[PDB]
Amino acid sequence: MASGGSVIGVKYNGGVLLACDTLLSYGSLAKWPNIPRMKLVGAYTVMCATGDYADFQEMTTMIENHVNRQQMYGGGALTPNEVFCYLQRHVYHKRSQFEPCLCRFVVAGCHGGEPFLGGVDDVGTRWTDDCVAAGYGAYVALPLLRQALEKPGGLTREEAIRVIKDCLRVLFYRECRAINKFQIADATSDMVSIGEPFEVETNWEYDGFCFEKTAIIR
Amino acid sequence: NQYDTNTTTWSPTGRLFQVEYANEAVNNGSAAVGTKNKDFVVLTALKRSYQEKVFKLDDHVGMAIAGLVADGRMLARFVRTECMNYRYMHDSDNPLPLIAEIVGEKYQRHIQFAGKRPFGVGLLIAGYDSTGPHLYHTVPSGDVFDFKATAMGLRSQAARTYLEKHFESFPDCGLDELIMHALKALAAATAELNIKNTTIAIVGKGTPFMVLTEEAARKYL
Repeated sequence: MASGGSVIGVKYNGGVLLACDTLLSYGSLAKWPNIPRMKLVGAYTVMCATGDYADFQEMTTMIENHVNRQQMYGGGALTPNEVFCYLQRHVYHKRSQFEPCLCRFVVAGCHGGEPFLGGVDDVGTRWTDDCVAAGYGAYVALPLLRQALEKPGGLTREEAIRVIKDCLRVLFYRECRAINKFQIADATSDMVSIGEPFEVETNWEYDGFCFEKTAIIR
Repeated sequence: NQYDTNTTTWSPTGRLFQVEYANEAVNNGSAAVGTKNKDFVVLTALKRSYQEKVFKLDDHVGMAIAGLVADGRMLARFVRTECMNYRYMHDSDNPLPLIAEIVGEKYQRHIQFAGKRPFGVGLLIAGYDSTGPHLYHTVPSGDVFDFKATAMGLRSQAARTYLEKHFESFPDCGLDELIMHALKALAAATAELNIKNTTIAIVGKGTPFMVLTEEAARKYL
């Protein structure tokens, strides 16, 4: 029961970012710290999930084969909107046979100069928005990203990267099953690229964290 | 003739006779025409006591038939069902090249096995998708042709002769001249054309597949 933690995404003026960490856990044990959890689908789309890794692998292998074959056999390249619809009907069908896909997905892409971002949960609920998250990202990160999207005009790429890193910083401080090693995917100009892993800067040296002040008996 | 009774018997010269005879059902149906320009497809048909010859298959696609009507209806129900499933799963129009392939494949299963009969019907399928307008003709042997203009049914050689003179000018034509070329081709396979014996149907850019009413068809007849 290898499992992945949080995923977060946000739209900016010209594209969309998706981020998560490179870790799979088994219960509390941090078992594999060097796992690429984001998967490219066709020409325009990337996906990630929180929860059971085996179910993420089965579902994404199946969708990737359908997309490559439909193109090879003469039925065109599926868009992010169509891929998302297809994913959601598969998750709902499995829920309806009492054999659920125990993951929560985030999907991002770019097609037609128009960015896409959406989530699907394990009973088949679906939504699209300017920011989306799964796992603890839904409690920790959405509040920060929703405040950054309040400014009128939208975010630049640089502002979007900066607020994404503040979110990853808080997940590392406050989510138990996490490591400080993340990747960012960028969908813009009708393609997706995945960056190299990086780490964020953290603060541990406040006066209020010192040995004397935190002592229980004085 | 010892080789003309079943679909599963090759003749000594490499022919399949039952499939040639099903193809005569089509050639004795009433005539139908199709044409296309850069962004539209037009179908016209002789429907004379009204007999249904044109059918909508989804928002973006329809067809005309010639030959056995009950086989026509069985194919219409199959393609309808396929287009509904595609839209359920993808939220978009079923691509026209995939419709033409599954139809071809369904005809062929009925010419290779003794417990099935060939379909005795020809279709002109017209539609509009993300790669533009398309016009396909399908026949009982299972072949599928992709056309700029064609005609099927009784005396459809005259209609085809007329279209061979004008078709190279159709890409530049507008929707009104394209409809007129389609009626003058159907006229060559023929009493004259009124609003009570002729169907006109259209599909294209910003236009869902539709059949003109008698009001709208007055403008051209």
